Amino acid sequence: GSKLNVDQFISSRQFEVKQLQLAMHNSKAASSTRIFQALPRKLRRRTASHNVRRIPKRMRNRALREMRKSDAHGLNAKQLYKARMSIKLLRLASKSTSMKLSMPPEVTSSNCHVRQKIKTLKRMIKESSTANPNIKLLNNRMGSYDCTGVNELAPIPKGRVKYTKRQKHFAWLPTHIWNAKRSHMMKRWGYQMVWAPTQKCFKLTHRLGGDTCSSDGALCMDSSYIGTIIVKDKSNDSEGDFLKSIIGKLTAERANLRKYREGQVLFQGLIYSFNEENGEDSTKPLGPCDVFWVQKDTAIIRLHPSIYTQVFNILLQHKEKLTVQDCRYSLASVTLKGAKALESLASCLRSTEYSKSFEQFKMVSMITDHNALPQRCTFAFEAIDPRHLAAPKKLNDSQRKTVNSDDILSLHENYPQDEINAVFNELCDPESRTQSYNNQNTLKEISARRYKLLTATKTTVPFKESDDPSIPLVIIRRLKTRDWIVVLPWFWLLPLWHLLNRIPRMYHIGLRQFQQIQYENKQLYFPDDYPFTQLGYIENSFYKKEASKTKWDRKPMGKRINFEKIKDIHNTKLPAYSGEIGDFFSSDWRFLQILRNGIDYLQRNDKTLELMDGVRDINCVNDVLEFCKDYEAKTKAMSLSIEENIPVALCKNRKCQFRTSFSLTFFPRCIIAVSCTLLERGHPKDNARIYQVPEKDLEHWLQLAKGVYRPNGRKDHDLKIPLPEVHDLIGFITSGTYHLNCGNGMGIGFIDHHAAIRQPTRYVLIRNVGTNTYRLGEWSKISV
Amino acid sequence: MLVDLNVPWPQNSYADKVTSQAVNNLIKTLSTLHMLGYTHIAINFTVNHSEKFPNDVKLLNPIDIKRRFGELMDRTGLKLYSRITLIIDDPSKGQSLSKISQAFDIVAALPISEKGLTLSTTNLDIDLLTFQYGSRLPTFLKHKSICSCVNRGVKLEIVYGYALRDVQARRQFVSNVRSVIRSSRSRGIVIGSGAMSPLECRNILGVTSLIKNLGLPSDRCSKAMGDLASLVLLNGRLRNKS
Amino acid sequence: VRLKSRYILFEIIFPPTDTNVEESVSKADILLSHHRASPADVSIKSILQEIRRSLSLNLGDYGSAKCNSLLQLKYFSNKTSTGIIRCHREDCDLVIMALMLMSKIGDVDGLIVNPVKVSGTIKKIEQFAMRRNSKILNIIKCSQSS
Amino acid sequence: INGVYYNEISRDLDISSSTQCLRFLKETVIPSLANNGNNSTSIQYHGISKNDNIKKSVNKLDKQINMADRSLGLQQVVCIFSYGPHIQKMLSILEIFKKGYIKNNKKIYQWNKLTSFDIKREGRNELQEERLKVPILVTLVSDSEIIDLNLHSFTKQ
Amino acid sequence: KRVTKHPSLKTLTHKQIHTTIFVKSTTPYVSALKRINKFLDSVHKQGSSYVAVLGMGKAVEKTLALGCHFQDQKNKKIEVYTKTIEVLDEVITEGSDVEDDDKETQLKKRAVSGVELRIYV
RNA sequence: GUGGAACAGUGGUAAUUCCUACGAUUAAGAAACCUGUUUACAGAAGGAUCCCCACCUAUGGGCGGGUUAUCAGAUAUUAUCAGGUGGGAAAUU
RNA sequence: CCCGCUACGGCGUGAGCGUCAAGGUCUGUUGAGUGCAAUCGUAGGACGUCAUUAGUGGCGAACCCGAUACCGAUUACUGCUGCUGUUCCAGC
Repeated sequence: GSKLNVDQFISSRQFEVKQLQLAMHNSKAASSTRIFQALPRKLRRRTASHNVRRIPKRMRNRALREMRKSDAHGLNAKQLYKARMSIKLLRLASKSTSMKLSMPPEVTSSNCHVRQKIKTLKRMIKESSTANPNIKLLNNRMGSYDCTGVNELAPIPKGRVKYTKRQKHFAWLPTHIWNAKRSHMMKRWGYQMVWAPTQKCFKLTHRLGGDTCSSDGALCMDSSYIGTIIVKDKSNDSEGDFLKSIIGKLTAERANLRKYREGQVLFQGLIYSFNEENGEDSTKPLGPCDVFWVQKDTAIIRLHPSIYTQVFNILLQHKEKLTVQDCRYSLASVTLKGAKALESLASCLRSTEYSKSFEQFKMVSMITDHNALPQRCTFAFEAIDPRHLAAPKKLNDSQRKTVNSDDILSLHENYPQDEINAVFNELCDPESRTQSYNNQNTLKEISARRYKLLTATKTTVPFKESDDPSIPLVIIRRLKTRDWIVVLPWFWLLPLWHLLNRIPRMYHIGLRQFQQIQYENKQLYFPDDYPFTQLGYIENSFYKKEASKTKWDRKPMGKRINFEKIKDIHNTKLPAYSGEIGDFFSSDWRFLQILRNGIDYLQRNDKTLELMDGVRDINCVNDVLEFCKDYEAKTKAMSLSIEENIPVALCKNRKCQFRTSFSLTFFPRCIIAVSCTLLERGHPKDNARIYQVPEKDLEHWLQLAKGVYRPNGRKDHDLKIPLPEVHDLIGFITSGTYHLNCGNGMGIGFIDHHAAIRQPTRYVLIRNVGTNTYRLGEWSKISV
Repeated sequence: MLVDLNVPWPQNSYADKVTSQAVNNLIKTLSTLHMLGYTHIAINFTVNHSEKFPNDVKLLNPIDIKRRFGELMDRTGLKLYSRITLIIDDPSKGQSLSKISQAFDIVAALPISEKGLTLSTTNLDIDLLTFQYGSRLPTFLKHKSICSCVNRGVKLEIVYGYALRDVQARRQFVSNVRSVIRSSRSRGIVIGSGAMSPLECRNILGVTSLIKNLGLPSDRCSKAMGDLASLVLLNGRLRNKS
Repeated sequence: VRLKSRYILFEIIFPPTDTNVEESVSKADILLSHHRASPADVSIKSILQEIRRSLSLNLGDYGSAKCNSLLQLKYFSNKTSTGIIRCHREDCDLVIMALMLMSKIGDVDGLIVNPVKVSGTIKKIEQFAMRRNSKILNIIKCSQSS
Repeated sequence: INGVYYNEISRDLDISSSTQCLRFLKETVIPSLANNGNNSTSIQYHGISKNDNIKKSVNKLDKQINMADRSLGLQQVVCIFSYGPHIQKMLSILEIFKKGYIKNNKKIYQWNKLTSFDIKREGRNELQEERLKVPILVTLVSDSEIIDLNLHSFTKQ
Repeated sequence: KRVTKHPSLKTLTHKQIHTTIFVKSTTPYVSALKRINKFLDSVHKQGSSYVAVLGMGKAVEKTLALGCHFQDQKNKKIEVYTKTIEVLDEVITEGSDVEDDDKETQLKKRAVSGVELRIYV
């Protein structure tokens, strides 16, 4: 041991840091790994060891040299013709859909014969050879048609001859096989939509598509399942008198604004199903709705598919003057989300004419921001088929590197209503979308045109006003869900969709990922976060209860959590009752509303409430709880489909003044939607109980909110937590997931408005499933 | 953040004057404590019970944190607390607690007697109990005298600095510490470094392994070193201030 | 299939036992006074022969039999006096308590051993050691600039 | 607040008292970073508290950029400064002043400096003593591009 | 009068997004230290000179506290710039009984001064 | 033909039992390990009330200059922290 | 390729764009993501099974364990459930 100088010390330690870094890099280089493992974990290909074409071209030479260093069937007389029948059917189907003509209905139904299909495809070619008339002759080479049903619902689409009996029970997305190669889909409704990506993308979609600032990417959702109807007034060519009335009948006076007539912005809100038979009006909460208008009179309304069938049935009930237009297989939108989604979307499309909407969209595409733009951003134009490009390329002008809010206000002042609404009129009418397919080419044809440009003359195919299929294209902003949705015809979507993620910073969304996006932005979701409505309550309660009951009876005894014997749940443990509040599974709003009306009957009976000891005399809590258990035991035998139990309050508080016989459950209870954030340690889960702060213990929770902990220096909650009573419950968290954008726990709950006006402070405690701890938090109101 | 509360002051009697080498040795060993990493420092001083206590107010403490260590407190980034261990054997020339508790902060005791343990658990409102891990066990530890005293609030202290003294003393050290662990029911165990030289200081990772292999679990050891140490610090601080 | 063996980082610190020599009170100055240098006769085999003798005289034979199953010094350099000892996850307690009771080398006395980092992988221990040495360079640069 | 330190040296200041800390910034911090003796600069000092009127302080800054003599060839520098939660108000009285100057086809050359006080406080725990580091914004604005002050530690804007 | 606000323009490229932190008022101190330290660890992979720290309004002071930490204790060269920020706000102008959010929304600009703070490696 | 006991074969399904707390840093990523508390704003952007002096009018008041007090949702806290960590088979290819 | 100087191809900035090349890098990494390969230790409470002398004690395993992710099939073991086959024992 001997003292050294300062400079020699810092030089020796810096040389040691450099030596350790060089040794770590040398160990990482001497670790025997392939160049196949040199790819990122998103791009790793298992079949790249078989064929080299998955590997990047810079790396394929090393892959070839290391792969070199490392190193017509028996068919009977019947199944041969059975195999040749399919090959002949595919060949005749390709020639029939390619040459001139459309599809017969007998081949579409595919429930009679295959020899009749062969004879029909043989007969159509001969009829085209012998004569020009009597032919349903198409307008293009690729087999595209017009699946538009005027005044009736759209039937099962024709699709392809080979993949026809695969569409017998459920229909497909236009990107069905493409999404099927890259995602997990579930079969729930009549379509088959994506559920989750194959590679893990929880935190990935959370960071790139989320509300986080570090969102250097783009996320695309196939939202073709969202069904739209187009309504137009046939009675008068003048101003729309019945349109405002039918909007005020379908929705409330919440979405019938004069502002939405003037500024024509799409609005998403809550629709409720009306029913007027004779002098009586019954209103039930129906679900979400998207309303959009064209300057005064024509309207597109798009929403959830079962709700779409119900709204179409109610609209077909009263169809006296106005003409309805069902669009299930002729128009669909896809949803882009993120910071660079606008840049990739402007990269995917090009211009065919110098217009104002191109200039507005190209300036919007460069700012890389969403919420700084105003509420109305609905752009529409005519563009080229994106099969002309087939390459990831972006187009950006000089623009002198300047972005200010003054140019945004200048685009807000000047809005090209005429051309955008003309594109709207083109997409609503069935004749213009049919005229759009007048020059649709095959991939062989666009490859031949690219070869002609490579021979004559750059990576492009030029536009011709005579023989190129100019499409209508509409890109609009959706406000509360913070995402850009772009709508297009059915057979046009896939040439737009395939070129999207070939931009190297664009990934796809699943339905669980869309639920995560709606969970992150403090928003709401219809199959899960809407329990108040009829269909949401039915689907959520039935499916989650049956799934959880099958899982509970599926697990053996003594390995799962046992819900029957849990000690110390509430203070003063009530007799004939040892379990948790309601059923242990999915949210029992029936239990909550019967207990709320029981506490209301106790408050109407006396100024205070007693604790404990054909309908027996209600004087305390357990008489209400035994009636709850008896009603649950009765409804386990026969399912309930009579009425709802919990509506919302946010439409009732403003106007109806939330006003509420031997009755225990006839008049339902109204709720407001809240989002509570955890201030204490812990995270929430699904189906979580939501309780009041005690008034005797309010100062203790205020001291815990300010601060109290052991003198070590770190936070303490290992203390005697005072247990409140059973009837202090006010709500249910349906969606419980650890909120990564805040660093805490988020729970979407639904609390009573009378209970909300009881406490002067927003401090509300949460309790998980099968866990006997209480965690305080603070809620903010969800105005959705 | 860690608390080390058993560093001795190189003086035993008030008649002996501390030389200049002992002050420098204490500065070196406390800087060695800050070198390996500790937040709180509570230096200890030994007072015999047979010694006659002085009738003074500002002269009870020959430690002087303000004039000597007040510079190192500002430069290094730590603090010093004062504490007294009471070598009590027989009930004679004593029973005075109202004056020594106000000047100093933490009041500890060293019983080596059978009746001394009883008079320590009965009529001494002290913070920590210390046993002589260097010498032999006094009589025998039982659950009856320990459990009645730990539940009151007094903690039992283990000196891991006395183990690095001799070779023969290590056996009696282990035989005392394992007896304290089996009698303590693994609750009231505060550990401290009794180093007189800077060559005998260790870090948290070795001391945690030592107390883990001697018989205390990893939860109770680290939970003690944080919570019970910083709790008895505010016990002394509230006996001072309030 | 693999083996779950833990690595332990240790550093040799020399306490400045100088009773007649005065001392300077600072952070990076006492880091300079403790992180001085390793002596001349210090190698891998010398530290292994010393720690096996300490394991014998302190912990015994059968405890030394359990400890010496995978008792190896994987990386050590005398210029920085930091070393990495491989061990089992069960006897890691025994290895750290053997590192604590290291009193002196047979050639040079007056030294303490600081076990700093324990992990089941050596690559994260190297990443922690680079960051800890970077913080040491930060403290040195702060006291050197002012 | 137990004590206020600047550059690890004990000082007698109070954070709730604005006048004493502004005079300490004027008398001690700015001569420790800039020396007006060895050059030909005319430095006009101004501090901003959170109770100051914005329009009146900008109008005071409208007279300090043209206060010294133009015939002597002296470059005129305005040293505006604040500390802590007053700095934001300073920023308004900064940038609106820039809004009052760039419309006349002229330019402000700007130098920024960020230093700090270190204050000690007792915590919610008694043995835990907390340290808070209060930021100081010092901005030197001028119409000249090159100033002979020792401004190597600043930030050109 | 009911009025609501929107966030600010963030014109960023591929390389500017991974090296820029935007400090909120609810942003903790040690959280900001950890995030800017992770940005200093990843800026060699991003391959740029500085890490940007931007704040406006109430966060500005504690944003400057970030520049008070890494300049002295870690010897980092920082640059301090004062910028203007335009914010669009939706306000209601009075001109039945409708819901409070369903009224006439008019955009009004509002300027806030803010601080950019660049930290070198 | 029935009931009980034992064995064998196949089909379906499940596996850290679950919860709670703790495990050194102004050197602020050391319980073994990872991620997060980053779409910056207190309608404090010519902010509000108030002190003194001078001016004009009078039944109210306004302007200019100077220092500077109070206020920004629970009169508070700028420097803490949260969550997770193996499976039907991850072995076999 | 646009701006300024200079004018035969030139020079300086934009934290601008397009093409090409490089065993320079890929924690660009996944509600686990290591890469000489982490997935921990302990205490208390709830539940299940088995054995008790006073009432408690032991056990919650077997097989096995990522390295890009997905799904089908096969193999190793425990428990539950339905079917089938064999043996033994009776109600008349």
